[PDB]
Formats: sequence, C-alpha cells, structure tokens
Amino acid sequence: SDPSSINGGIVVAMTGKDCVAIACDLRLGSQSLGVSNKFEKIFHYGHVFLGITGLATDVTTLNEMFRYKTNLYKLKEERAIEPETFTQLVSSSLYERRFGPYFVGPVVAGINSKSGKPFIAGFDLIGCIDEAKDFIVSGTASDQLFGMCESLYEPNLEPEDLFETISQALLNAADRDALSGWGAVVYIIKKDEVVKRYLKMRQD
Amino acid sequence: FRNNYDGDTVTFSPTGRLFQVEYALEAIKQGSVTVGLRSNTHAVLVALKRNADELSSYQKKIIKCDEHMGLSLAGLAPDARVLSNYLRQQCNYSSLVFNRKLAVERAGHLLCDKAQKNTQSYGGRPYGVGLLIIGYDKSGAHLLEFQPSGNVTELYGTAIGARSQGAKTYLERTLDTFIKIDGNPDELIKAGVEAISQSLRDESLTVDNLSIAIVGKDTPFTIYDGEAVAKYI
Amino acid sequence: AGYDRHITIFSPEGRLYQVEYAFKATNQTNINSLAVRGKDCTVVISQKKVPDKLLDPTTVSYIFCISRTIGMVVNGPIPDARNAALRAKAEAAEFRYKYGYDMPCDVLAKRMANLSQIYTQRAYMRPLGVILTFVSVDEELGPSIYKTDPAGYYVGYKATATGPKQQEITTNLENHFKKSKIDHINEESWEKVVEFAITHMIDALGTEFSKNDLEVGVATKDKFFTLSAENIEERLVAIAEQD
Amino acid sequence: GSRRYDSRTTIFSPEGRLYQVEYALESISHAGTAIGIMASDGIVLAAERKVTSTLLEQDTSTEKLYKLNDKIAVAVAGLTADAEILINTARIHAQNYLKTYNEDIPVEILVRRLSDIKQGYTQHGGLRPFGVSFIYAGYDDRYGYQLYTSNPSGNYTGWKAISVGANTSAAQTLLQMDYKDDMKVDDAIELALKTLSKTTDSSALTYDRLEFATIRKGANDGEVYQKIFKPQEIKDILVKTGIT
Amino acid sequence: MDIILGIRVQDSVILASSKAVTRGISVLKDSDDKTRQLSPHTLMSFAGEAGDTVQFAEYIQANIQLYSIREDYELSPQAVSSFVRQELAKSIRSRRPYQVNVLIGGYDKKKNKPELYQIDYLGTKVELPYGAHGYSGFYTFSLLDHHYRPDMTTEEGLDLLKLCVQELEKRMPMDFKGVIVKIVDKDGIRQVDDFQAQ
Amino acid sequence: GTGYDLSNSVFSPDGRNFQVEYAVKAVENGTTSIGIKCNDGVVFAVEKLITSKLLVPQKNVKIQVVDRHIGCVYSGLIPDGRHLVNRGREEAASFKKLYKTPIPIPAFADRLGQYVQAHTLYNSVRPFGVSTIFGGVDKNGAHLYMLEPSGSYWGYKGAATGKGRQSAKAELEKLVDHHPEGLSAREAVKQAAKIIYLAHEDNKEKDFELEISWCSLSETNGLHKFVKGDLLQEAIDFAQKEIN
Amino acid sequence: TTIVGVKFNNGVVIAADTRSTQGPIVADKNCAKLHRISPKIWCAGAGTAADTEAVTQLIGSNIELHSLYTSREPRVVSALQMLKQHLFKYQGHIGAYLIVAGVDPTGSHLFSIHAHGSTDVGYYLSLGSGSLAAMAVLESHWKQDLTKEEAIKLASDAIQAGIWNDLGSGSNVDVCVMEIGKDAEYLRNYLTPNVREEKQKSYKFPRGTTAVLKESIVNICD
Amino acid sequence: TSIMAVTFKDGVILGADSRTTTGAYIANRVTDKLTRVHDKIWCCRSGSAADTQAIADIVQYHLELYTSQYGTPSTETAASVFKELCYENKDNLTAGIIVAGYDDKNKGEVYTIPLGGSVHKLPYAIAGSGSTFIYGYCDKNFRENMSKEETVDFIKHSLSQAIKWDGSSGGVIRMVVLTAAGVERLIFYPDEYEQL
Amino acid sequence: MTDRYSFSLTTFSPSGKLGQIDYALTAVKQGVTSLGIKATNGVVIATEKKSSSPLAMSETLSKVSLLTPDIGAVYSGMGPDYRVLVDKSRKVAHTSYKRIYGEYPPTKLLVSEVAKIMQEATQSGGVRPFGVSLLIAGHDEFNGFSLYQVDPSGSYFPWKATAIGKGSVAAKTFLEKRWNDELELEDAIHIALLTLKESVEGEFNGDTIELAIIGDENPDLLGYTGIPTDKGPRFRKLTSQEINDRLEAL
Repeated sequence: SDPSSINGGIVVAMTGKDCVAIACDLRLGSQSLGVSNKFEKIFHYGHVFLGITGLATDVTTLNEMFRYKTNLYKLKEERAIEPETFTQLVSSSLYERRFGPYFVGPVVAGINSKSGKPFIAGFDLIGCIDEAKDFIVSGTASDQLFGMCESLYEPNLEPEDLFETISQALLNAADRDALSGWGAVVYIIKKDEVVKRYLKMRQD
Repeated sequence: FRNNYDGDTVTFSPTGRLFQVEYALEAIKQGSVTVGLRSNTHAVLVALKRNADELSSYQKKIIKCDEHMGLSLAGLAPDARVLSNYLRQQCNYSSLVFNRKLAVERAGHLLCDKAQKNTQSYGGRPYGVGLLIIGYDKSGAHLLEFQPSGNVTELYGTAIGARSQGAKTYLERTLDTFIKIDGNPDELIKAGVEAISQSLRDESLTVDNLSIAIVGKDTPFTIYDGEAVAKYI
Repeated sequence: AGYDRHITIFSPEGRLYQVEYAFKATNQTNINSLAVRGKDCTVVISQKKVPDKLLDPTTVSYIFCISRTIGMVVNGPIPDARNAALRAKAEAAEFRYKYGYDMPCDVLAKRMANLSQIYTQRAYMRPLGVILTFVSVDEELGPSIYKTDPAGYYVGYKATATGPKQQEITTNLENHFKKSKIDHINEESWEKVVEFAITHMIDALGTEFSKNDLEVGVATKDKFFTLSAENIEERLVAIAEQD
Repeated sequence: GSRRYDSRTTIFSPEGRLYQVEYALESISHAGTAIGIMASDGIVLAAERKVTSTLLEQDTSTEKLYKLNDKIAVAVAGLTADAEILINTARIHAQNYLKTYNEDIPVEILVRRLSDIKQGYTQHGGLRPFGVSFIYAGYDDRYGYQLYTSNPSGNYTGWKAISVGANTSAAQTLLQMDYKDDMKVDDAIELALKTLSKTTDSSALTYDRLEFATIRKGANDGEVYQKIFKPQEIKDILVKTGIT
Repeated sequence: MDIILGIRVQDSVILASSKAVTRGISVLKDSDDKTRQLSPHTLMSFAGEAGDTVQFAEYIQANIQLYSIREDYELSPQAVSSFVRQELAKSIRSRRPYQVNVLIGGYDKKKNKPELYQIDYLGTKVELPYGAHGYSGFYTFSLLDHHYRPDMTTEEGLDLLKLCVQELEKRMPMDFKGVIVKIVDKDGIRQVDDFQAQ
Repeated sequence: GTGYDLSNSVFSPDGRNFQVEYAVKAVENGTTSIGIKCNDGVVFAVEKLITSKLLVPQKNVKIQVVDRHIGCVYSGLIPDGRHLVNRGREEAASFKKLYKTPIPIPAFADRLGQYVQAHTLYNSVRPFGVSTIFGGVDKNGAHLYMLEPSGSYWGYKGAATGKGRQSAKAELEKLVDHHPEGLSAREAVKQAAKIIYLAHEDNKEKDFELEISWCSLSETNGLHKFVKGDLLQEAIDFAQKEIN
Repeated sequence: TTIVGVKFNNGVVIAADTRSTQGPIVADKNCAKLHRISPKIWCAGAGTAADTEAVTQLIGSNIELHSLYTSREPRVVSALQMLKQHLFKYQGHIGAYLIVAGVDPTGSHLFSIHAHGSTDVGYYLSLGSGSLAAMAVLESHWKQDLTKEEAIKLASDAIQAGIWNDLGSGSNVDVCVMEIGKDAEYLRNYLTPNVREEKQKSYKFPRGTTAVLKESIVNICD
Repeated sequence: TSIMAVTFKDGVILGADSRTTTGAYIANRVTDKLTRVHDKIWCCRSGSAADTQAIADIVQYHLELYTSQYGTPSTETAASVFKELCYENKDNLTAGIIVAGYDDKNKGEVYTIPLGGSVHKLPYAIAGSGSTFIYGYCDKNFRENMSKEETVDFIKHSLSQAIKWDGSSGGVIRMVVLTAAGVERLIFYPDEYEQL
Repeated sequence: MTDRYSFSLTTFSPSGKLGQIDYALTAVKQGVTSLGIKATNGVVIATEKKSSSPLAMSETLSKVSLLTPDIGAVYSGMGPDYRVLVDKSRKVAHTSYKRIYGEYPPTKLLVSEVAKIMQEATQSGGVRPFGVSLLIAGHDEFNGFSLYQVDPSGSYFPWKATAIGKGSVAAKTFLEKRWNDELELEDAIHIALLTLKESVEGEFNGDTIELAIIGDENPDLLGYTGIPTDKGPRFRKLTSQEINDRLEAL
C-alpha cells in the first residue's frame, strides 16, 4: 500500500570538521521477505554524493536520471557539478513530477571544491529542500535516526570521530526497525579523499 | 497575359477574372448535353448519355438525391458524385434533425457555398461540372442551374453541355406552352425530349442513349432508362 | 532570386524591400499628424480630409481610443489601421487582466513593435503599411509619445510628426525646442497645448484650417479623449484672436 | 501560393545527384582542415582554426574539437553552429543508451545515428542540410580504437587516417605516403602536425591556430583517457616535432 | 502464483518454472513452458497476470532479436536485464501496467561468468546467487541460504533445485504440476528433459 | 522589376496591393446596387439583369438579412458576397450569445471589416471580389456602410457600387443637397427605385428586375424587410415615370 | 507554522517562526520561511512546503522577466494576480497559502492568498497552524499609524504567541521590513529565545568502537 | 454572507456584510464584497470566494474590452457575461452573483444569477446564507421608487437582521450607491445597526 | 491562412555560400559601430546612440541591455531584431537554467543558447536570419570575465577585445595597438572611449554614447539587505554624467 514501506531502507548524512559523512543500510525486501542484502542506496557523480530511500525501482531510476543529467552538465559546463547546484537540480527534477511523484527520500552530501565548505541536504518526495547544517535522515527508521542523531551529534567532529558517530546512529536506529538493516556502508568524505567502509551488524 | 494569372484559383487577372474557374467552366461545355424544364406540377430532366466505344456503356448523367430531389450532370463525373453526395447528406440531415424535406432553394444555396470555398483558397481546384437540380417541395416544382463558379439560378427551363444553346433557345420560345403542362407528365417529358433533340447533330436519341427523370405533386423522383424511354423516342 | 523583393528575406545589400514598400504605403492617405507633450497632458493632431460628399464625416477617423488612458493615431490605409487598433485594444485589456494594472503607453508600443518585427522575419505574414503614434500621461513617466513603424522600430519622443510633409513639421518643432530649451510645452491647460499644436501645424504646412479639417485627441491623468468639431472651433477661434 | 518561393532542397538532379548535398560539401571544402590518425595505442585529432586575430581568446575557445562521450570525440569541418546542433543530440543519444543498457554506447551506433539524422534532411522536410562533416575518434570494447567520418549526405565510413575540410586531396596523399599500420600515438601526433603544416593556406603553423586531442589508454591505469590539449601543450608539441 | 526459481552456480544459471496453467477451478494445461530465449546465451522466465505474461516476454524477445540482427552482436546479460528493467519501470506508471515478474539467466561470454537477475513488475532489479518470485521464495530462500555454495557444479545445482522443488511439493497448497528446468552456460541453452524423477 | 501583382499580400514599389486592385475590377464589372440612409432607417436596392425569359421572376433574391435587423447587398462575385454574409451571421450570433443585445451596426461593420482585411494578409488566400452595402437600426439610430475588397469601409449618407456607380453617386449627391433635413423611409424607397432605373443606362442592353428592402424604426419596427406588392409597384411606377 | 504581516505608517513588515515539521517530528529547527518574490516583494507560506517554494520561485522568475520587459519595478498587485490565477487553475491541488507584502512605485501592500485562488487585503494578517494565537495578539495590540518600530514589535510578538502556544511552530523569529523609500531589510533570526541547553554528557565514542568488515578508497577524479 | 441590491427612484444600491469564514473561524472581518466590474456596474458575490473572484475578474476583463470597441455596456449585457460563465461552467463552480448597475436610459437595474446559472431581472434581490432570515421582512417592507434615504434604511434594517441571525454574516455593512450623480461608498458600524 | 512556408529560405548556392547569412552580415556592416574590451577586473561594451531625430528621446532606446545580473549585451545591425533577441535571451536564461539550477547561467552557456536561436533562423522553415551581430559581456564564478561575439550564422567566438559594424576594421586595428593583459577596468573604459571617438561623426558626449561594464558587485543596486551571499549585480550602465567626467581626461 504505502510505496515508501514496501522495500525498506535508510540513509543518514552528517557534517564534521572539513568533512562529511553519508551512510546507508543494505536491505531490499518485499514486505516481510528479505530479498537482497547488497542493495546500496548511495551514489556519486564526481565528488557529489546522493543517497536515496523509498521504492527501490524509483531509487534505481533516479540514480540513472541524475547520472544522465550530471554527465551532460559536465560536457557543457566543463566542470563537475557542485553540491549546492546538484541539490537544486534534484529539487526541480522532483517537483516536475508533482502529481505523479517518485516515492523517495533523497539526501545530498559533499564538499564544495572551491570554498571547501561541507554540504548536506534532504528532500521530501516532491522536492522540498531541508538544508540543515548538522544532519539529514531518511527512510523507514527515520524517527529512530532523528533520535540517535539529536543525542549523539556534536559540531566539528574529526573524520575518524564522525565515522564512529554516524555509524552508531545508523546501526542502533536500524535495529529498532523491522524493514531496515541487513548490512551497512559508510562514506567518509574529505576535500582530497573518500573512504568507504562496510559495517558489521545484526543479520535479523 | 492569361498565362501569368491562370496558375491557381487564388489569383485575380488584371481585369478581375479568375481563369482557373473559367477553365473549369470549359469542361462543362465539353460535356454531353442535358435539359431541364418544369410546369407547376412536375419538373423534368432529359439527358443525352455519351459512350466511349460501341463496346462500352453510356455513362449515367442523372443522380437521385432524395425522394423529392435530383440532378443531372455535365462535365467531370467524379465531381458530380462528390457534389450529389454532399446534397444527399444535406437532404438527410434535414429529415433526421427537423423531420423536414429540404427546400430546393436551400439546396442551391448550400451547393453555391460549397463550390465558392474552392475558388478562394490555395491548393484546391474548382469543381469542373455543371448541375441541373429539379425537385418538388412545399412551394411546388423547381429547376436550378449550378455552375462551378458557385452561381446557382432558378429557371423555368434550361440546358447545359455541348450545343446546349439549341435546346435553350427552343425552351425560351416554348415557355408559355410547357409551363402550363400541368397534371400531364408524358407531355412535359415529350416537351423536354423535343428541346434536347434541338442540340443533336451527331446522331439521334436511341433507347440506350436517352435518359429521363421526373419529380412532381404525387411523383417521387424517378429515373427512366432504356426500354422505359422507348415510348418517347 | 528576384523574389527577394516579394517576401521578407534579405536582398544582396542586406535590405528588406517589402518593409521599405510598406513604409511607402503609410503615406497613401496624404494626411499629416503631430504630437506634443504639455506639462501634464499629451496632444495629437491630424488632418481630416473628407472628399466624397456621400460620406458620413463622423465615421472618418484615424485616431483611436485604445484604453481609458492610451490613445493612438495612425498614418496609413484605414483597414491596416483598424487591424492594429483592434489588436492594441485586445493587448491592453489582456495586460490589465494578467498583471493587475493599466498597460503603459511605452509597453504597448514595444509589444506592437515586436509584433511588427515578426512580420519582418516570417515569410507568410506581410508588414502592415502603417505608423502608429501612442500617447498618454503615464502614471510613472508622465506625458508620453511612442511611435512604431513597419520595420519594428519604436522610440519615445518629446514631440513628433508623421506623413507626406513630416519633415517640414519636424524641423518647425525642432526649431521651437532649440529656442525654449525645454522638452515640452510649458502650459497648464490642455486647451492651450492644443492651440500651440494647431498653430505650428498651420505655420509648417502653410495652410488654414476650418473645424472640419482637423481631428484632435488629448491625454490627461487617467483619461484620453477626442475633441468634437465644436470643441475644435472654440480652439480655432482662440488662435484667431492672436494673429 | 508559397510554392513560388520553395527551392526544393531535397530533389535529384538529372544526373542523380543531390544539389544541396553537393553544395554543402563545397562549403565544407573551405573550412579549416581536420585530421584524424588511428594508431595501435591511441588516436589523434588535429585541426586548423580558420581565421584568427591577436585579440581572439584562444584559451576559452573551441571551434573544432568536441567531447561527445568520455570515450568519443569529434573534429568539425564546416558551419560551427550547425555542428553544435548535431553535437548536442549526439551527446543525448549517448546518455540515452547508457541509461537503457548500463553500458557506454559503441562508437559505430552513435555514428550511425548522427548520420541517419543528416540523411533525413536529405529526403524529406524541405529544409537545407547541415553544412557539416565530422571525424569521430572513439574507443569501445568491441573494436577498440576507431575512426569514422560523416558528411552532409549522411554517408559514413571508417579509416586508419583521414582529413576533412580544405585541401583534403593534398592531405590524403601525404597521409597515404607516411602512414604505417604499426604506428604509435606519438608517431601519429607528428604525422598529423607535419601534414597540416604542408597544407595550411597560412604563412606558418603556430600554436594559436591549432586544436589538438588524443584518445589513449594510459598503460598506468587500464582505462581510456581523452586529452584536449591546452594552448601551452600545443606550443610544446609543436617545438618537439621540429616546427617550433 | 506460478513457481519461478533461479540459481547461479559456478559456470551456469539454472532456471526452474512450474508447468501448470490454472484458470479458476480447472488446470487447463500441465506442460506449460514459462520461458523465452532472448539470445543464444540469455534466458528469461516469467510469472504474473494471465495475458500480460506472454505478451511481455514475446515483446522483449522481439526487441532483443532485432538488436542482434542490427548489430550482428549479442548484448551482455547485464545490458539485457537493464533494458528489461526500463521497460517494466515505464509500465508501472502507464495506463495499464504489465503485471509480470521475471528472472533473467544468462552467461556472459566476455566475462565468462553466469549471471542471474530478478526483476519484479515495478522494475525492481537485483542480481543474486539464487532468486524466486511469488510465494516460492518464502520456502526456498532459507533452504538455499543453508545449502548454497559459490563453487557448486551444474550437477550440484540440480540436486539443490530438486531439494527446493520437494519442499514446494510438500508445503505449498497448490499443485503446480512439477517444473521445467533449463541450463544456461558457455554453450547456450539446453533443457533437462529428465527432472520428473532425477 | 515586375511580378508584384502575381501574389496577394505583396507590396508593390509604390506601396500598393495589386491583387486587391484587381478584385476591385471584378466589382466594377458587376451589377449596380445602392443604399440610402433616411431619417429613421435605411433602404437598399439592386439591379438584377434578366439574362433570359427563363429566369423565374422574383425568385433569385440578392439582398440578404443578417440577424433580424441588418440588410446586406453587393456587386461583384455573388458567391463571395454570400461567403461574407455567412461570416457576418456567425459574427452576429456570437455577439448576441455573449452580450444578449443584437449587434450594433458599427460593431457589425468592423466584424466584416476585419475579416475582409484578413484576406489581404496572406498569399494563400484571394481577396473578396465584392463591395458590400449594409446597415440597419440599433440602440442609437440608423447606419449605412460600404465595404471595399481592401477591407476599407466608412459610414455613408448614400452609397453605390457596380457598373452604374457614377450615375448613382451623382443622383445620391443631389438628394443629399436638396434634403438637408432628411429623407423619409417612404420617399427613400421611391428615390432608390429611381436611381437604379437611371443607373441602368450603363447596361441598357439587357432587361432588368428591381429589388428593394428597408429597415425603418417607424415603417418596419426596426426589422429588415423586403419591399413587396403594392409598395413595390408604386415605386416602380414612380421611376418609370421620371425615366421619361 | 506562524506567519504574519503588519502595515505601518510608511511600509509593511512580515515575520515567521523557523520550525519545519514532518508530522509530529521537527525536521529543521531553523529553516527560513521568508522568501523573496522580487527585491522588495517578500513572501511567507504555510501548507505544502514544496508548493509554497515552487509557486514563489515561478512567479518570482516571471516577475523578473516582466520587470525587464517593461523597464519598471515589480508591483505587488502583479505578483498577486499571477499567483492567484496560477493557483485557481490548479483547483487547490497546489497547497500554497501565502502572505505577500512589499512596496513599489504605488505604495505599500499586504495580501493573503489561499490554495484555491482567493485573495484578501488587510492591515494585519496571520496564517498557518499558529494563525489563531498570532491573531489573538494582533487583535489586542494593533492600531492605526504604527511606527516602523512598533510594527516590528507587534509582528514579532504575534509570532512568539505562535512559537509558545502552537505545537506546529517554534524556535526563532525571522522578519523583513519593507519601507516606502528604502531597500527592504531582511532580519534573519531577529529573535532566538529557544537555545538548546548544554547536554549533560558527551557522546563522543572512543575510536574503534564500531566493528568494520571491509574498507577501501573511492575514486572521485576522472 | 448577506448581500442585496435594491432599485429606487434615482438608481440602485448594493449592500453587504463583511464577514468571511472558514468553518467557525472568521478569516476576515472587514471583507469587501461589493465588487466593481465597470464604472457603474457592480456585483455582490456569494459562494466560493476563489470562484466568484475569478468570475468577476474575467467579467471586468470582458467589459473593458467591450468598452474599447463599442462604448459603455448595458447592465443587462454585464449580467449576460456573468451568466455565460456561470451556466457553461456550472459543474465546477459554486457562485451566486447579484449584478446591479446604473444606465441613463434604463436607470437602475438588478439581475440575480443563482447557483444554476439562470438569470432573473428583479426590483430588488437578496442572497447569501443570511438572506433566508429576511425574506419575510424584505417582502413586507420593500416598495418601488423609494428615495435614497429610504433605500439606505431598507438595506440597513434588512442586513442588520440577517447579521443578527446568521453566524456566517457580520462585521460592518457596506453600501454602494449608483446614480447619474456618480458612485458613493457608505459604511455602517455595529454600534449603529445593532441597535435598530 | 496557416504558415505554408515550411521549407528553408536559406539554402546553399553552387559556390557553397549561404546567401541569406552573407546578406545578413552585410546588414550588420551598415550598422552603427559597437565594441567591447576585456580588462583584468571587468569588461566594457559600448556603442553610439545614433538618434534618428533630435525630437526623439535617445534614453528610451537602449542599445546596451542587461540579460542577467552579471551579463550584458550590445549589437550592430537591425535594432528591432536585437530587441526581440534580448527578450528571448532573458527568458531562456530562466527556462533553460535558472528554473533548473537555481542560479543564473555562466556567460558561455547563455551565449550558446542565443547562438542556437540564431542558427535556427538559418535553417527552420519560413524565416530569414537575424540581421545582427552581438557582443555579450559577463562574469561567472568559475570562468571569471569573458567577452563573446555572435554572428547571424549562429557562430560565436571569445575575444580579448573587438569591434563590429561600420568602422570595425579601423577600430579593431586601433584596439590591437592599445590592448594588453594587464589593463584595469578604468583603462579599458578609457580605451573604449578613444576607439569610439574615431567612429563618431558629430557630437561625442554622455548623451550620444551608451556604455556599460561588468565589474565588481554593486550592493547598492540589489534592493535589499540581510543575506551575506547576495552582494548585487556586476552589470552596470554608466550614467551620462559618469561618461562626461571621463571624457575630460580624454
């Protein structure tokens, strides 16, 4: 019935000291049945990161759509799209389907390659932007994520510390949601490098 | 001159003429002769059917449009089929929507307007056929003459086609006589056959060569061909 | 090849003959008009010639009330002139509906000029053989005169003139403004501005006018109207008691 | 009516030739020359910038070399603006293919599509053809390095080395003379510059009058790289090859 | 629903599909082949809404055969699965959606590896070691989760499926009348005519 | 050069539209028709040539009504005239449907005007081959108009067009001078019959049939009606008498 | 949400709270609800968030284009007419409820617009869930001929009523003052009476607390 | 809402309360329901505010264009335009309009266009939710050819009763007087009309 | 009715020339001179306000127009064609860019859009090419300052400095002598005024000259305060007075 609760899944992003983190679970189910434990929900175009929760088919279609648009953008502009710009592109792309919306909860993370400023943003299924400086959450366990993040979060955390924070927020939220979990991946992002880590978690 | 202004219907010549229309009118003069005349009780169409070889049939020239209306053609047969068909539908519309028989006068106006559109727009061409419409409506017997230029006229009698001028003079002379042939169909027909034979020259009207049509007071529009026209030859 | 003279495509010299010939059509009526700006009004004057005695003089006009505030005088054949007037009225009414305020004189002029530019670029549309002079007392710009032509060109004027003897009127007007050193007629009443206009019309054309040889339109704050033969006679009388 | 002003851009001549195509090709023959040379380890695209001035900003300029894909590029000879129209639709066709199959588009498929677009303006619609000729340089995992050419007629063909635009006759003869199947990218670079150098209608061949690009599979990686040389880089390679 | 199972072993993909076609109260046929060969090394099984099922399969087959002739090449399994996903994703938002679930088993001759794709009617695609559509998964995914190994031989794979089918014939309410099994590997597609008692 | 007269919307070097001027020739070649404005209405009359004894008398009506208060008559290509009245009728119906009140003569005049003018804007259509005289009574008086093939029109005291337009105009001008206070509907009818008889001298070869119609606030209640029977004969006699 | 508009002797002011919600959860504790239609025409909305933002930017874009075309400053009645005709066409399906204020060559203006396309004019208005709490304040203190400072206070007080008494509103107060002869001044976070007290403990985790399964570098450069 | 239009000796007067509600909440207590569509043609709106405003705006447009081409429109013509819009779009509209205007020839006139889109010319008309409570009062106290003062009194008394019983009506009473003399705007406050 | 001109009006001739484009270029040549000079911290574009009558108000006719807050344009050729191109350019900057990315387009891309519009009038059915050449100057974060020229064919090229129209040949030569990559905006303005003086016959002052620059942000031209990241337009049209002050130091 609710397109947003058929497949399950969560995404969360946090800003730190000259860095950003975006993480997601790996589950893909069909109601109570777990189907795949390798369904990643984070993608990247150049140095800009996008996480998407909701109906799996739309998660996939949106990734293909944004790969398509950022590719043309690069060819015409002769530079990679920035976080702020891409956020506007997501928003306008979603509002374009105002009355036949994609059932998703997009999340953007990245660092402006020119100002070095960390950036994150969230959206509802029709494009409304939520530009918080601390964290953005999305998915079937969003209430839980808000709870963890509000409690665990603190400003200017170092990459190594932010990693522990984002991970604990993801993990414990996922464990109180039946449709979330089954593996997780975390992305730590810095102006120069990006590290991807798979977390060990409950498999039930 | 002419050559520069006769390329299409949308061009006026320096003297205000429309050559494409005039050329269409010429196809009528090359068509076989047909006559029409009426009294106060009946209307008659008489036509000379033309054949290709002595191995071919004689192409029909009279078409029924409704129980009270019909016409004869001279010129491009296909255009007569298009126009008579439009008239069949208009007669049809009148009956179905208003349960009314279409006035011959109204049919003439509809034909005029349909033809006119083909003389003012680009791409189209004027109809290349002349028509004689007869009918019996709520105001009596009627005869109309239709020209591709869009001009429709109501007459007591007339003729179109090649050598049509003979029959036309004869009718313009016989007027006072045939106009009074009331309640006597056979007489009005003979009066018409006599008018048409005034335009003969090549041959003489035979049985599979003559075509007659009549409509009137208590006579639905009916067509007579072959054996049925023998008693008039 | 030689068809570069029948439709609006460039000629080897980069010219648009059809537009130039449309400019020729604007003088077909052999009428002259001029417009001047008062302190708080705008006046347009145009010769009125009714040759045929069978014509109802009241229906012969080249001045149009476009909207409550905008007036338009046309130089060119009446049918193209009425085509322009109808379109201008529709555009003015539509603008008020969509944007919530009265369409400014200069904006309507631009819009009509743009429409004309299109006939200049698209082959299936011919240019209108007319020149349109729009006037009003704009709520932001004050007294206004904006004129458009068959080339799609338009500009604002301190005063202007159009017609066969356009040049004589123009230089007459130029001379007056080089003298006064201001860009308008320094008069408080529109009546005196109408008189100034008629006066200079006479001087430049070297002709006398009766009440039926002119046509006058006036624009004031929130209203544009035309004078009757009698309001004009009253004007002619006043100028007579000065000469 | 309108028929009077219709030039009929899509009809055959009594000899069975397409007027507008032949005239568009004549137009192409006056455009800056473009050369493409395919080697064993890469491809080279080189073109002469037609008309220049001291004040022309060459750093921010591009009039002959365009990136279509990350793996495909084109060199242009003809009306730049007509070329941009086609380049943009080609960029779209490539992205559509990637969206459908999740694989980069094979060079020939993209070339055929663009050629078909050109052919269309040749048979229906009553519009003038595009005054453009392209040299496509691309790589895919089915045929490796490829070089193609397409002109106003919509016909396309593959080559080891080719030129389009001005003086192709003289240039083709020179290439056919020094080209060798086992060549290497660096040899190709030199052959390209030398050829342009002998066919230029200009005084000397300077860097400000050139655009250069290569498609190599940089050994230290394993993927394909497109390098659209910068002014300084062209100036360098111009000295090394002995043209200073 | 109908039974659609798939499993990728070491050098091949095995597809098992039930043979029954039931309409209301009657089993109309018991030898139905719920599969279409898309290309010499790509097979697709399907289940779902009565008419849409075959219409979709045949439509996809036609398009792939057309691509094969035009290019004189065979699209990789991943390419074909992506094409099929886009078609289903377009359909879910159209006037009347194709209610069809599919499994695509192919052997990629360029990578020399078998591949199994599971796609539902919404256009939801995922690549797996083993898959199933409908109620089948509820009894088979735990079996395979237990007995599956990446290095299994085509023969070990067939014994694994036999185990799955036996569980289905024991616990499922409907009589699906057995399955037709097909193997996809480097040599193409062949049908195991002997599974009625292997 | 030349050829400016071969296409409808083309401006000649002197700013004219020759096709419209040729349309006028078709009008001058037509039967004569007129209109007279009286103190509370309008009268229309037209010459109907008798091609032969065969034309049924009083049956080929040329004057047409629009709505219930407007009369229209024309000279030139009769079919073009009908086409124009058909449009006029749709125009009148549209105005009444939206505004309830029957269409004012000036408003109706511009409707026909804009439509006729429209046919001088493109080469895909031909100008109208008729000049039309029409009018009637409305909220504020009687109105008489004449519309040319160029779409040009004005209000009139009296109007004439066709073969004997000059004679008619001369007669109309006398009336205007000798009746500054206004002619009466009854008088206008007779006067109309006279003018047509006099203007028939420019076609005295063929015999003719007279047709008149009028619209007067007092005589017809402001509705358009045809002059028939006694009133018609009385007018024919008045003319036949002053023709000698 | 609580948004208000108040007219004063030489202009108009608008203000709003900064709480954004998803059901009973606060998503953004400090989002900006005051949007710009044009330099001196500002807007605030309630209802479907995506709709107020989109409708604001669309009309804003068209207002700019209209301004350039007419060589004149944007007028509030134009934004009003464009917004209402757009919303009416969509029969209420575009859930945008707005309070638009601004100054232009003709003076100062204050309007409210509803999702279905109807508009209102007034000296003081409120919208959103906190609408009634804010209006209770405005009906108690508003008076004719307020000074710029009195208006800022009144508007600010009205929103506080919403922050404190309406669960759908909270956090800060944003204001924008538009005066007849000057530039419009946007006062982001004009009031911040809801600062989170320091937490009782630090939840920073000792590094290595989270179990990792695999690690790797991601390629950003092409 | 309580609205009415009354013809009298010198012309016609339009009157209305100023309350607009969304449920039990008064969204606007000083609403102006007297809408100008032309210099001397005005209307009173009832039903969906979005709908009536859209209709009035379009009618105003049509009358401005009409004026530019054919001069001042008759009140009947204005009522016709309202009708055309209300009848043809009856499925998607909820509008009850009272049209009232002053013509020099016809003097003052009143047309009511109720929900279905039909039109009715009347000596006076009342509409809106509050009108049900004053049918008896108005039918007993209305007379033709009253003076300006009498008409103002008639409307004032009628609407105060409508406001007294109808919770959807209230605020101030607004009036618009249309005569050869011009257009006059009247306003009456609670403290006055409540004690009648 | 109905546009039946669905075929091209610009076609290739036997010699390979596109007649209509060549002729449009000839119209550009007869046009009043306009120019542009790029400095290290700005760009200047200028032209002469060739008033068609002393009664006309030359200010009501802008030859230099703002397209976005950081991009301006000027031309040579047919004024009316220019006017509609500006309307279309301003609109496409929104429909193809601002309504998608929430920011104004970089100079080269907007130029690219204009160029596309012009190319289409070269091939689409029933139309003639635009009879103008444009000089578009602008600024954007990642490309800095830039100057472009767009011709009737749709072709466009970047310049350090250039001139178009009537005396473009002489003006280009005069610019080649005075231009260097170290010029400051004021210097370029000065060079612009000198170059333009050779092209002007009669009066040369702030009322007969139209000049604009793309320089620093003008916070005083923004219209509001309160948002740090919004500093104002870089495009600014000099006033008649500002031009005269600089003419005295000519």
